[PDB]
Amino acid sequence: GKCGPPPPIDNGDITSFPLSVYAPASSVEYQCQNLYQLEGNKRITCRNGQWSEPPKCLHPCVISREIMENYNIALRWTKLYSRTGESVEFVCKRGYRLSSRSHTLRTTCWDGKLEYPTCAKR
Amino acid sequence: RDAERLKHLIVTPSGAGEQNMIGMTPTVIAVHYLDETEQWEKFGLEKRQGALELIKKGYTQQLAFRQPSSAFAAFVKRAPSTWLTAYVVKVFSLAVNLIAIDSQVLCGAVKWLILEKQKPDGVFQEDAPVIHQEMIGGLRNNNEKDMALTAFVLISLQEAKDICEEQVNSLPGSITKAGDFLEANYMNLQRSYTVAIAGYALAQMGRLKGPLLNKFLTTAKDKNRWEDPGKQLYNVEATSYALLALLQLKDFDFVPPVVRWLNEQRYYGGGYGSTQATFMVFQALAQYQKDAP
Ligand SMILES: CC(=O)N[C@H]1[C@H](O[C@@H]2[C@H](O[C@]3(C(=O)O)C[C@H](O)[C@@H](NC(C)=O)[C@H]([C@H](O)[C@H](O)CO)O3)[C@@H](O)[C@H](O[C@H]3[C@H](O)[C@@H](O)[C@H](O)O[C@@H]3CO)O[C@@H]2CO)O[C@H](CO)[C@H](O)[C@@H]1O[C@@H]1O[C@H](CO)[C@H](O)[C@H](O)[C@H]1O
Repeated sequence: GKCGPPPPIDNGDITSFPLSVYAPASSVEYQCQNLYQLEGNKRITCRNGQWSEPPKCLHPCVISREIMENYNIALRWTKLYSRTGESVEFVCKRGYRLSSRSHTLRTTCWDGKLEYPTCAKR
Repeated sequence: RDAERLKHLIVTPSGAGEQNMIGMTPTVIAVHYLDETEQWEKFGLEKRQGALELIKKGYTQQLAFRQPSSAFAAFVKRAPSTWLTAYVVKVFSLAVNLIAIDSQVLCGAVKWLILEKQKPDGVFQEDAPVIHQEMIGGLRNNNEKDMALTAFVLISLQEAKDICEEQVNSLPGSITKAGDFLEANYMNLQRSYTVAIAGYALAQMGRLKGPLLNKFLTTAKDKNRWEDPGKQLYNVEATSYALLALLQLKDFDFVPPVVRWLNEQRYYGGGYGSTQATFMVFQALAQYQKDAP
């Protein structure tokens, strides 16, 4: 009932060195790179000559000063990258107000997607 | 460059996690260079055995400063240095064909670098600078630091690739991502040092081309050196990286004046703050010798 090598994952690796072959009931653990959020079980186990589902590494988000300027917003406080699940709080630049269709000023990074709010001239 | 002018590079390493590498450096690269340029018979083939022993001693002493993470610092209780760990990887990689290097040490250090110290845009970051800033050559007090340190670490990763690729499968993606970052910002670089080091890093991946390749070449002074105002040792280092880039490109037309300039420096390594100059000039000239017709 042996397994072969554990699968690769993007932006991460296992915490041990990989082997050609693994005994049944063996397990290995994954770790994501810095600021990438591990989704799923970190541990996978060898059952019936098959590994359990490996995890994913959810992307963080880049915060763009260019987009902020384009959308007439700024950071409320003062961090160029945001974890999945972590939030960023913006404010309208002075003389501008939230657009009618605009996302909220407080916005959350999910797996590489960040929705910026947009403010328009008063 | 004649073995007798370089005999002083054979030395007993001592001191803690940084100084030990300061000492290991000249011996490692001296042996590498003398091997390639086959100078041992003249100089004294007896002496190679003693040199290899000094290199093994360096390696072994360095292992006392390997932390449980696989990273390195001057002391086991000091936070690990990104730069120092990458330097150890560079040195141990070039020494794998001189002495026995435990692949778990080497590839462990590589994996730490990838999993802990790379940022999402590919940048490598230092959170615990080395104490002996003189050992880091032209990276010292460089304002283009993200690019310079990202290149340095990336070169180390590339030099470890053959050895660690299989045991560390995050390596190729990490290498690619750092390359992205370097490629995206190379055109804005101002300092020759950075241009040279990042240039070699991109050339190793075959991503120094088009305008970047042209910026790299045109940044040279008189088609034979890369140099900035300041410590001359930084320019020797820079130019050594440039030569290595040229060898990666196989641009053997451009090479001969650069080698000449480096040769005309009559730089024989070893003094204060000479760790990077010494490693890089002899690495570069050794490679030139190996590759030249
Ligand atoms: C650090 C903190 O207090 N975090 C709590 C947070 O407070 C908000 C601001 O923090 C964040 C944020 O969540 O928006 C933390 C993020 O990691 C930062 N993102 C990045 C990419 O770096 C952002 C970002 O810096 C800003 O959004 C930029 O505009 O900030 C925090 O800085 C802010 O602090 C103010 C303070 O409110 C004010 O009184 C004082 O005068 O100035 C400070 C800044 O100088 O406060 C923000 C709240 O409006 O709020 C969240 C939920 O809204 C949590 O309370 C969070 O604490 C975490 O909560 C978790 C549970 O949900 C968990 O328990 C963690 O342990 C908590 O830290």
